[PDB]
Amino acid sequence: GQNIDQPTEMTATEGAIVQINCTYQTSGFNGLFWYQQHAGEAPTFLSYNVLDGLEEKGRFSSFLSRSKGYSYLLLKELQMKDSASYLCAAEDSNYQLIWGAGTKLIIKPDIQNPDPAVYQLRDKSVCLFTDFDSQTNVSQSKDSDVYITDKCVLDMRSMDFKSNSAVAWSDFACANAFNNSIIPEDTFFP
Amino acid sequence: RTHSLRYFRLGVSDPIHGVPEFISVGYVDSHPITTYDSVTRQKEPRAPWMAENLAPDHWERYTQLLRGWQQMFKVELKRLQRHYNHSGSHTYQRMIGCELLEDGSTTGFLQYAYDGQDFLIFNKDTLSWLAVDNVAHTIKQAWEANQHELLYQKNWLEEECIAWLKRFLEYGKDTLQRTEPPLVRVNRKETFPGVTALFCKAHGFYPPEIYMTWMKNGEEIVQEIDYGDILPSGDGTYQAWASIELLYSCHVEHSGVHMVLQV
Amino acid sequence: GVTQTPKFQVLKTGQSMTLQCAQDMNHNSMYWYRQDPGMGLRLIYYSASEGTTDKGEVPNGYNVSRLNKREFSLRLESAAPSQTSVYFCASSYEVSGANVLTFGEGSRLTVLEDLKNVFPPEVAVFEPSEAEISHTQKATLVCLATGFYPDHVELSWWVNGKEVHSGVCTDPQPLKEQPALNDSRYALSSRLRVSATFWQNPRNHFRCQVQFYGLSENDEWTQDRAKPVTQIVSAEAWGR
Amino acid sequence: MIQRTPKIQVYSRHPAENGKSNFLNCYVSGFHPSDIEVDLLKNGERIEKVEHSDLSFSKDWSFYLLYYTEFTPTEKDEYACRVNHVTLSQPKIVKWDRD
Repeated sequence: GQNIDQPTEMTATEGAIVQINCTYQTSGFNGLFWYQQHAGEAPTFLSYNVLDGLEEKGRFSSFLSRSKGYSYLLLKELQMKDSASYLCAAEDSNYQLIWGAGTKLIIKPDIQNPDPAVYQLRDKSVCLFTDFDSQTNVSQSKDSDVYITDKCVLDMRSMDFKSNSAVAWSDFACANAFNNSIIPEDTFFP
Repeated sequence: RTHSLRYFRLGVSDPIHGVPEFISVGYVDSHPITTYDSVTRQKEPRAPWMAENLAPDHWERYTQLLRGWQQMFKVELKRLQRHYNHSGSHTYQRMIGCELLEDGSTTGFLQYAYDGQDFLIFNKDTLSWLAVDNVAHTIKQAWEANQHELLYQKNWLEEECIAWLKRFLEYGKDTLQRTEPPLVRVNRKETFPGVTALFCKAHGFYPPEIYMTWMKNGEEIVQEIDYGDILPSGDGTYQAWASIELLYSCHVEHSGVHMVLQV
Repeated sequence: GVTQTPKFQVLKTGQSMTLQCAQDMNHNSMYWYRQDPGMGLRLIYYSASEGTTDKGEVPNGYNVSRLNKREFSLRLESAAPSQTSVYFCASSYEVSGANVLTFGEGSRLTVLEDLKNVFPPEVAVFEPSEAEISHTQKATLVCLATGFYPDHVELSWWVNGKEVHSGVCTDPQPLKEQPALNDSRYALSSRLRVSATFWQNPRNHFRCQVQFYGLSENDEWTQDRAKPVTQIVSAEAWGR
Repeated sequence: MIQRTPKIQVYSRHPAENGKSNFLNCYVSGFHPSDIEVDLLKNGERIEKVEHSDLSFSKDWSFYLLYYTEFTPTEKDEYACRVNHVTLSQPKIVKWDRD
């Protein structure tokens, strides 16, 4: 067959539901597969559909519509561990697999008590923007000699506490570090 | 008009007299379309309309699949022979296919044979294998455990096979969809003293499907009608006959045309 | 069920290279795929059963050997920079049907014109802010792995001689230190967050370990600086 | 093991007429296993210019083949089809009924 399409990226919130769509256009059809691939890891089998219907496997469900040439992978009660790329593959008339470019799924943690702040850490120093809610987006550095990383989620499992953070490093000051990003008005600058 | 597509596999353990270990042949109606064997190790067209319509990439891809299926067939036969406690040469066969009928209704089938006898028959409506004995029951149990494969087989039979058949039918239209009417003659002869035989003979017809009957005063003969097989003539046409021992008339139906030959 | 070697490899343009793959699942079908950003898996070569192989979508610059039922090797005869990719070996019971693929761990290959810009990371640990400890009663340690090339690193945190995972966040992708530069070196950050009480304990030891993948013994090195071999670079911190 | 002896049918392509060019056919069918040997005979001697279809498959698991040769029937010439198969103790010579 000719082509297979799925969204490039999807973002949903922890505890919620997400549907990853996949449309295929093939000459002949012998099945549609879904694989999960965690960053830096190998793809692993999730599901297979050949006839119309929904197949449920725990919090995950796979739907196929033959007439529409459409499938979806449904993820319920979203967890942080669900952050991965989801690969859609269709088996054509000659039993060949046509792979989709994948969909990166990003899970936003549910931040119950946000306490946004920018702290300075010594070993030459590093600036840490932490404890902000999931709505906040961190923008890349405006200057070549200043480095800003993307949002990272850590889980302090024993305290059932999750927190977002971005790191900035390189005159440079923590007060100017994240000036290119729209940060909360209540951000604590010690 | 009724059409069918079928693919066959034949496996022979310990073959002698130049017989290949594995043969796979495809057909559209009575016509061979494709061939593969363990000697050539290549899937090749068996009809000029298949060669002219499918690019080399089709034959390359299917040659790889057939080499794979050849290997699996050898192993399956060895496992069967072990289950049966059988020595020497034994056969394993498979037939997969579909039919597109006159009313647009379809049929699909998937069957296996061991030593030319029914072994496992797939039922695509219940998604189950019918087993002839205890050895076939062991295979049935294993195959039925793989639910996704059963669904894949039902889809192939009901959807893919029909799409391939329709494709191949369009390619072979000039051969497959042609009508060559029969040349029918009635012969009358006294055989044993007082016994006259009437032979109704037809030849030069395509498709091979023909109905031939004898009538006494415009009604179905209660007496025994002797039937001749529908045989290939060697030129792409067929021949057949029907005889009775004797008001009589021969009736011939072929491709929507009825013919009567009164004696 | 599928074993693939090597996990990481740096090659010079024109170098020869064999990737190994073994499956112990009694499968007939074996595949070699390459994975590149913004596109779906592309099949290089496949082997439908023992005794046969055929080209996939992208066979140019590659060759394969189905050595036996278990093994399927991929050969790069003359490594080219376009061959820089993540290679996956996979197998299935047979080619057709509802047969699930089992993938190998992946082989990250980097093909360079010369090995002159290969550099191991510089690793440094940054102690928690006193302001954070008094504001949240939590302490965040930051680790930075900087100046490395290629982007082949594995970062881990070790607390009291044991690897930790809770309270850890490592950047999924490294950052380019010189974006506008074609051979830009890399930077990676990680955070380890513990209780104020954990960091306050003077007997608690914190280590950031970065496994770098560079050159091997057989790789020629003629530069003045240290040979940038596969090595572990670390940085420590103690509680206070 | 159930073995099936071949059905042998010898016939002409067109209604036969002494002195008119035709094709002599021999249809061998319903046999199992597949190993078979077929020859067309003219006065007990094998005919060299003999063509044949490839081994074919029936839905009942048996096999079939068609062997044919161009010929000109005459009153004197006796035509036959010689078949050998595992089910046979000796090769079976089936004479053409001359249509």
